[PDB]
Amino acid sequence: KVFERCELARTLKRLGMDGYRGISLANWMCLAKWESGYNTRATNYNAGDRSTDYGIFQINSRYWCNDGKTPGAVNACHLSCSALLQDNIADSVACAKRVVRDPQGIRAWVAWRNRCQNRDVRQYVQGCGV
Repeated sequence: KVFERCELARTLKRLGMDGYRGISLANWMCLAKWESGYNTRATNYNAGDRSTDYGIFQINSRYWCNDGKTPGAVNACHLSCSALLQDNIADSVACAKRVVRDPQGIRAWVAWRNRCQNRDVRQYVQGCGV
């Protein structure tokens, strides 16, 4: 499923993402926007280390979900990577929360650092009623 902007903002808010571990909804929106274009079935294979990024937040298989084909990988979210490709984003949200409970927080995603960090991200939630 490819979410429309405000549709996703409310979906994320309903899932408890607004201010989760101090991360505003606008930050999660900027993350999803730049990671997958709000596309839940997005996948990206990383030929360099044999891992794959899954879902709307492009969560990596080396540490977060199990896809069975990533060498020496772990599954901190205790989910099959398939769970991160559903139209329903509850599992991708549960896992994204797990990611940020670690030291780096939202900084875990390099795309967040490149396109969201120290930027004006208000524009992502404007008019969405969140």
